[PDB]
Amino acid sequence: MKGTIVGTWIKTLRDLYGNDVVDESLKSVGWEPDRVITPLEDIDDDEVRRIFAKVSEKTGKNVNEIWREVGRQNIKTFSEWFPSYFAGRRLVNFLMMMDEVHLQLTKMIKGATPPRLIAKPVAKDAIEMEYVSKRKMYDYFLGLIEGSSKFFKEEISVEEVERGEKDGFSRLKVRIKFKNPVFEYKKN
Ligand code: HEM
Ligand SMILES: [Xe]
Ligand SMILES: [Xe]
Repeated sequence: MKGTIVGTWIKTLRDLYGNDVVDESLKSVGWEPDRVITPLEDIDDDEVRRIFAKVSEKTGKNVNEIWREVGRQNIKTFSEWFPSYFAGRRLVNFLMMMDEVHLQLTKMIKGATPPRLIAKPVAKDAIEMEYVSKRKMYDYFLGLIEGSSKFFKEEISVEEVERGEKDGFSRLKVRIKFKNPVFEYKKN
């Protein structure tokens, strides 16, 4: 996982569950409880999973509920630390640019495996968005969508059309409906 983002997860974990739960979880994979992850670092996915396992053991919540909660809250953390991704955007634009953002922010990394998040309009008031990634982080993806709706104060309905593995990649396709029209037909 890219260091920058893992750093957001640590703050978000503090904001959700408190410093003692977080310090002890980090200590438990042998990190400095106060480690600051730089953009010069990448973090092994499995260390992150062990950190979240410890958070689940200490809070009594299942680890998927933790990811879902972290996805929701991490939007606010992103809006504080990387505000230029939010500045003067609406929810629909923010969502449709995510796939590109995720490529741009990992293109400097040798052998990068960003999640793909391709979105396409399927109706005047709805898009489809498909998460595709080896990492299987379905709750984090859903929680980020939920968090995005909260941050932008735009209500959506989220239908999970399908979820499963295909050719070694986890995939989750959702249909996101907005309260008003957001697309119109135009000459292609
Ligand atoms: C300012 C907003 C955001 C930024 C800067 C950002 C950036 C990143 C970066 C750099 C990674 C690491 C990828 C890697 O190391 O391979 C990541 C992980 C991830 N991103 Fe975001 N992200 C943002 C918002 C979102 C949103 C809205 C979604 C979903 C709609 C999303 C979905 C995910 C997921 C599910 C992961 C976990 C990695 C995986 O599933 O393979 N992100 N993000
Ligand atoms: Xe973490
Ligand atoms: Xe992870």
